[PDB]
Amino acid sequence: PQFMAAIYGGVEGGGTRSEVLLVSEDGKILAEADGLSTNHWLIGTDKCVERINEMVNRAKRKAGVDPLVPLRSLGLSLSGGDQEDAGRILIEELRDRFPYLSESYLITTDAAGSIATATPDGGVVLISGTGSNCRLINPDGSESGCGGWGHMMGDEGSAYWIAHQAVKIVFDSIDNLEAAPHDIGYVKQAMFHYFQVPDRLGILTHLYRDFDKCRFAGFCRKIAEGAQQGDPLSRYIFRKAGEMLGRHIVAVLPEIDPVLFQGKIGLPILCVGSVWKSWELLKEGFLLALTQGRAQNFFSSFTLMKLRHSSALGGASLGARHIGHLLPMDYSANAIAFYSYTFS
Amino acid sequence: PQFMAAIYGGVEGGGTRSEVLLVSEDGKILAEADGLSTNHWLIGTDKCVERINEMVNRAKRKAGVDPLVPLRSLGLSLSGGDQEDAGRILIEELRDRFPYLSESYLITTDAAGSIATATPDGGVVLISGTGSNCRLINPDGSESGCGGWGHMMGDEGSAYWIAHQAVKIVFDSIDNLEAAPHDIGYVKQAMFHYFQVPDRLGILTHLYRDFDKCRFAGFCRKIAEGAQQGDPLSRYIFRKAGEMLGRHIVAVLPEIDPVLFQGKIGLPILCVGSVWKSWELLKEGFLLALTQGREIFSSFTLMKLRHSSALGGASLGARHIGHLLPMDYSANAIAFYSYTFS
Ligand SMILES: CC(=O)N[C@@H]1[C@@H](O)[C@H](O)[C@@H](CO)O[C@@H]1O
Ligand SMILES: CC(=O)N[C@@H]1[C@@H](O)[C@H](O)[C@@H](CO)O[C@@H]1O
Repeated sequence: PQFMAAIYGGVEGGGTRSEVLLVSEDGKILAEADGLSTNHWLIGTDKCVERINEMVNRAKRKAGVDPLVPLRSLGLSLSGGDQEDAGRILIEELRDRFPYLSESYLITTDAAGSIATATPDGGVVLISGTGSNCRLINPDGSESGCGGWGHMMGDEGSAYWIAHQAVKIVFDSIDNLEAAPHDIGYVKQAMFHYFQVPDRLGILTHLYRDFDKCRFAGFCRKIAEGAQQGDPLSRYIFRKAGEMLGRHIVAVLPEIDPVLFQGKIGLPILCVGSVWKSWELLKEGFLLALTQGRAQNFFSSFTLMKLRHSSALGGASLGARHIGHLLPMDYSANAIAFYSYTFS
Repeated sequence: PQFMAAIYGGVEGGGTRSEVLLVSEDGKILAEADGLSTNHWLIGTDKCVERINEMVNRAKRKAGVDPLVPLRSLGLSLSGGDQEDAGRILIEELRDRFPYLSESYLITTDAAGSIATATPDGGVVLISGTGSNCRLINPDGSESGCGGWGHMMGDEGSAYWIAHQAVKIVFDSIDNLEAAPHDIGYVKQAMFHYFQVPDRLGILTHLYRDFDKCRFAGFCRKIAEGAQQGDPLSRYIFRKAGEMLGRHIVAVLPEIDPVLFQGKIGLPILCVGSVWKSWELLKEGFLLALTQGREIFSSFTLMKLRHSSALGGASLGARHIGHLLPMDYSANAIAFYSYTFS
């Protein structure tokens, strides 16, 4: 069942990296492939177009799709996929340049694809990878958000933000502009080690002409490691990151349909992105923000969920709906709880 | 004496723009010209060299320098002019691409050129234009600084920082991430007006693919206007900018040679850049930060330049080849504010 039936593609295009899934008409994953970054705010639409085609074609060959056979549809769940202009252009260019790629296209957000992987009934996603974003889709389809503004205007509680906070705390400390809350020794040495430079002036080229958000944000690993090994400053930065992520939830709480709080699980919060691997370092800060953030109202508990498949699966489902097809989904298999908290 | 004596050039690398002065051996300004920004961190060394040549040549023509006659020396007081590699590369490229431009080159910082316009004896400069920077050169040649790290890692108290604080407070307020300290009404509407967009999503292209530090930092003008008109949020942001500028001076105090505190005017602080036009909005914040910091230096006097920082650049450029460029330092700067602590 490869050549007789429609094939539905999804691309998850948030953060360090993209992933394609190809799925059969009946919901069976036929192929997966990794791809490069597809954030148009950072790389422009032209490179996005090239990268999407290249990675989808690798997946097509894995699946054994015959040459020059288009996908039925392709759901692109991309960072910045809500921008009207960028979306129009991405699709025009894909069609013009690569006419055998797919018969139809849907452009949507990374966050939409994530929610759609886990539920058809509305939910909350909280992304923390190289960037951060909090998005709600209510059962009625009304939407709300906090954050998602990128490194130039937010990304609080992301790997970029953790990395930036560490470097900034070190710079200000050494400048005598502001005293660090804890000793900077471990973080300063880790900075010189990670960037392979001997001083602050050497760091600058990695902020300016040689800047790459993935390369800079990767410093967050050294902060996670320091925290794991008990460095006060590193623990503090992760606690503050946890707090910022919690504040994103607190921000959107007033717009959440009360039905979403009901049930044994309480409010489910879908947690997407690499920073959640360090949950234990975020936990104290996260709970401080939630307990401190929630007003006589709403919720007795919440449960943090993670995806068991790529958000590209949700993107495939959305892409199929876009042309009238219900892609079969096993929502129970697609996500699982990793933490639950009851306030009392 | 145009053809018979050596001509010394200086280039002030600003924020929004650059300026070149050509100066005779005897210290007389022969020409000046504006040019484009020459910050290598933002535009790269190739455009920097193209821009230096183009602007210096317009100056040469104004002065009546014959075609293909080099300057004797050219001092480039640029943002980031302390980076070894960039300095070396800039000079290599200029010599290679434009061999008639100048016989000799000095690459130094914007701050050093400013200081050298006002005094040969050591001083402190506090820059606030599109970016911010505090630098000290002591009498003995020892140096210290606070800030100057650009928009990705500081620039507190600059036009970029004021603009960015205003936009960030609006974004956070609307998101319910953080309550604004004062009502965002004026600043939100001014943001939509300045950027010509209807919503926050529309602002994003101006932060990313279409980002320009000078275009973004120009939003500061709307915040100055609002503050002039009495808007509490706008006033608050300028107060915090003042505090940040004060905190740069506080940061470097422990390194200042006590000799520089002595005398009728106390510590002279050279103030360079557009944001100082708004001194009256910065003042209470600046004073609070200085007063607090000194508790945890009897008086100070804020000075402004009366000639381009390119003049100091030319001076340093001439020194680089063994010539003492005559300078009227009393003519080159003037006091605009004085303060004696309790
Ligand atoms: C302006 C921009 O790039 N925003 C992205 C956002 O779209 C994405 O959802 C988030 C998570 O990867 O990272 C950034 O905040
Ligand atoms: C990394 C960078 O661009 N730093 C500049 C600094 O060189 C300059 O003196 C200041 C004033 O224009 O603006 C920024 O801080």
